[PDB]
Amino acid sequence: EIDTILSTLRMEADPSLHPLFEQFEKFYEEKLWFQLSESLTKFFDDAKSTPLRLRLYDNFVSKFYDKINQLSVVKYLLASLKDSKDFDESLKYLDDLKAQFQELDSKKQRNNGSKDHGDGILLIDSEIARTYLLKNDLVKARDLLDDLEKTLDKKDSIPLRITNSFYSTNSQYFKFKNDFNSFYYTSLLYLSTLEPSTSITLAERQQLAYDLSISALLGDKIYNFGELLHHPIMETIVNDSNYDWLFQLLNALTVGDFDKFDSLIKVQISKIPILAQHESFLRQKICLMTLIETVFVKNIRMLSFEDISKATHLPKDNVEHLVMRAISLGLLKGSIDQVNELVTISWVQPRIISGDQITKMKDRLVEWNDQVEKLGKKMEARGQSIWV
Amino acid sequence: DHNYIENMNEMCKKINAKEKLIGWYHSGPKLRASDLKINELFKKYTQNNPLLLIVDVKQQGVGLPTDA
Repeated sequence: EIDTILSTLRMEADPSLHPLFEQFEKFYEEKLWFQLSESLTKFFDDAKSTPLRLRLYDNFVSKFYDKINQLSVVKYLLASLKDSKDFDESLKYLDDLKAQFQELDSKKQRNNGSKDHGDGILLIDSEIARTYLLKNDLVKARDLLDDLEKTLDKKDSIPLRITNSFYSTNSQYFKFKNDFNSFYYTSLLYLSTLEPSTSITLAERQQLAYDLSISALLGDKIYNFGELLHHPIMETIVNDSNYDWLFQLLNALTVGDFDKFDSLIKVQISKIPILAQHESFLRQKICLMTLIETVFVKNIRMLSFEDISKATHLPKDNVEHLVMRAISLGLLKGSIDQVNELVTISWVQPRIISGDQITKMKDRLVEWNDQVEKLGKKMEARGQSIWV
Repeated sequence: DHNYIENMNEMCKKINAKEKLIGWYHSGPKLRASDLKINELFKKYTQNNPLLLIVDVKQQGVGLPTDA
């Protein structure tokens, strides 16, 4: 009796988790499928404590893949296989269920009940790729994710859960490959799409904030840090002093204080080996940010090469390499006149601004208020004889 | 015609994929009874809250011929 067999599934269960079993019973009795989904869905959530859930799934819920949301059913294989260190077993169940949906879809049509089976399929494939990243085998990770990405971006309407899985994996992949740019972007998307039904560890969120900070520090094309310093995840790691130097570092960086940063790196540069490598980057990136700011504040935007040299403490030959590279990343637009050694700087990129940097804007705007004060108030007097 | 929709849509997606189907519009200067009924239909082909705006084609009034 899969009812009573189910009751020896209940023998090893914490009886505190038992009261749902009766539900299952009557539900297996009444076969109100939505109610079952509720029941063994939340149950199963808490029965993550129980490997039993496998056979639970593997018995009648295996019978029951016909019933409920495919996101519902697939969540089960997810949390079930989560612990599993047998990867071929995971992939096994995965392509198994897949084949079952190839059947269901083969029979059924769009408005006829097979529409978002595609969704379950996609989600599956996502976690499959995850399994590979766990399996290493890192290439089929890549091609599976990439093949998935098209199918995604053509579908306009898809549940969020899938998307959180997709960026969830891509994050990991780039994290192995150590492409920092791509990692960073994928991350921020992942976070933005994160949902309450996804409960993730505070230790995790701390970590993710850390690796994200590093990425943006070592990222070639990442020059805007306002995203993270104001991003709600940084509030998790903010208070730990073991990391306080880190905010000293980014905070120092977006306000582009050359010397102070240059002090900061001296300590931690010995500490974190990943920082030991890529010191070159950090240096370039500083020179840039410094440049950007010294332009951004300046009333009329032009520079000699000397000015940049002293501001960035860069000998002036490179100064034109520094400017040209500042443009090719999109940070600046403008031109260089060597003959006179000027830099015109058409315009400078809008970038999220912290507190202190605002104040100067307040200033310049007070000036450009005053000029108008005097001009307008000065033009009635003259030509007072002409008004209407 | 939903077949006209799901036939055209993906024929847009082949062009600029980043423009996603949102909602519909009727240029009729004021609402109709079935409006609230059919928006419920468009909830099939989009995700969040299908947006219905009304373009004023007569222009005879003042500006903002749209209303969202």
